[PDB]
Amino acid sequence: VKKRLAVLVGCNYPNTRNELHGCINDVLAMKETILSRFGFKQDDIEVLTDEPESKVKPTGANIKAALRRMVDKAQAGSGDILFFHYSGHGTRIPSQDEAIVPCDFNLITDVDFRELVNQLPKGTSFTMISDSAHSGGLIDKEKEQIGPSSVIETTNKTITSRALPFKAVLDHLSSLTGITTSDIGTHLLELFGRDAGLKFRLPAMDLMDLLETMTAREKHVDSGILMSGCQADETSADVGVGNGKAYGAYSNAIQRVLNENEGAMKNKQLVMMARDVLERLGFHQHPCLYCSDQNADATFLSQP
Repeated sequence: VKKRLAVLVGCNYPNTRNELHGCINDVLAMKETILSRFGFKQDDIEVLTDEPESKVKPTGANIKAALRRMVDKAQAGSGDILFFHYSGHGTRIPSQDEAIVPCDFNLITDVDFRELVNQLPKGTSFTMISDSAHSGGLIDKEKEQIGPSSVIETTNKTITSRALPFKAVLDHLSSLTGITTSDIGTHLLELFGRDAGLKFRLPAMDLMDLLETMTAREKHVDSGILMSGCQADETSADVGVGNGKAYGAYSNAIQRVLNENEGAMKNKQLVMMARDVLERLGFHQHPCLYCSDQNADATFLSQP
């Protein structure tokens, strides 16, 4: 008895200055895919989207809580399959760290995702697809399998960047605290307390030891699989078709690859084919893959 668990997050930030249009559609499309093709069950899928009528908003605390509940349920030797999809804004913190932007701006950074996957026992898998800017590297120190160190007219589509500049994020938070410091950690700790990211709540000395501790475990267990929408220094495109059916370019490329290839695919094959789709379609972003050598050759979501 193997578990198939999913957390699907989409942030459109609707009726705000940072609105996106395709992120919730990405969640709904991927939900239908894992239900039909990959054998996931409805009650094993948590959906967090920020449409105004939503019951559970994708705040930083709600996302981290849903991910923590999943990773704690994986059992050693079980082969449990855990899946996390994110569509929304991404940002980069200078001197670099990558982050996703929950709807309340309680940033979740690459060290938070490293701490999360370090809870997993050997034999289980955590597959993360992050259709967001600066998403390459979102699992700190996870080995790059496809990316700049290991591997056509521009699209005519209407596109919107899924990046929020760091200055925009810092200004939004400073508006809430009234503090004039440029240290984003100070704002996040004041606003979110223990729900703030690891980088911002721990003292400098304690963060160093935790980094060494997390580095130590990676030599024994490596269960994390990151499929990013773009490189660390890139953005990911939100696509407007022209009829009201927006989508993330990368999430849609994944759908196209899956539609053309019903058989089981290795993780590296899915990413390589998604890159080819986006390149052919004139998008500039380059999806990347971070995982162990063994998981690069493993089947995506352990499809039969």
